[PDB]
Amino acid sequence: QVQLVESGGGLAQAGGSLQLSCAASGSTSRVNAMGWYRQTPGKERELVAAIDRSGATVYSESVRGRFTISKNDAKNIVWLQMNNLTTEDTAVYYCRSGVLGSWGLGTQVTVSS
Amino acid sequence: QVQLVESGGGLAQAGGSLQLSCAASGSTSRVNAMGWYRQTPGKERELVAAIDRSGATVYSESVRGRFTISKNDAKNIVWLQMNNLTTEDTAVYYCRSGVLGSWGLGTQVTVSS
Ligand SMILES: CCC(=O)N(c1ccccc1)C1CCN(CCc2ccccc2)CC1
Ligand SMILES: CCC(=O)N(c1ccccc1)C1CCN(CCc2ccccc2)CC1
Repeated sequence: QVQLVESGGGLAQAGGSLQLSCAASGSTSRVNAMGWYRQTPGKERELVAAIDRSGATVYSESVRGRFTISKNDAKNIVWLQMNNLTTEDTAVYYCRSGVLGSWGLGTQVTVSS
Repeated sequence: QVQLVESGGGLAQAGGSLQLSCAASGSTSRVNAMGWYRQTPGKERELVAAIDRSGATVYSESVRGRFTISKNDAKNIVWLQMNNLTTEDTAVYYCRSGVLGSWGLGTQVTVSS
């Protein structure tokens, strides 16, 4: 019952910037991860950036260093800042929510020397 | 109701390799993402690798290129292959499941020359 609304798309010139926004509404209290995906012409949809509740972020290799994901927790908004755009960035961009579950008990790894 | 069990931790020699496994049980039909996390002594727990149902993977900067996450869908197992271990990798490692939701309608971005 999460609802996601993406905005900010449009036309850019190569070397330009855009900022996308994703507004979540509905019952969002359990949502503790958010992601931006893109579908370039002809290709599989791919994760380009994600952010979790602790503020940790991860990016795909194709956008790492150029794109930045950030969030406004008080308004349930997630942003995608896209810098140094290329024609290879042309795509439909999608927002997606996630509910990350419980952890296991864990396993100790000890590296010596 | 999903239950996760991590195994395969132990003592590794500097520069050695380890393979961790995480077995999921319970009602797993909706689980469409899995992640490995680690908790270095004194520090926040951190994502190090994640995999989704389409086989896409993502890694933290600290492990990208050394660690590989893979899955056996038929047995509900995920694995973390850890190579060239150093003392900086000593930690408790945890598995975590996730349910990723619907996408939004998407927003077109078109970059020209
Ligand atoms: C990692 C993402 C994350 O954890 N969230 C998030 C989700 C989408 C977009 C931005 C952030 C939280 C979801 C729950 N909301 C709280 C409850 C609420 C309800 C209505 C208005 C304001 C707040 C805080 C942020
Ligand atoms: C990216 C993760 C993912 O999508 N999954 C997954 C989850 C945990 C660990 C490995 C993979 C699927 C979850 C549902 N199972 C299906 C049914 C079933 C039941 C009992 C035994 C075997 C299979 C297929 C794999």
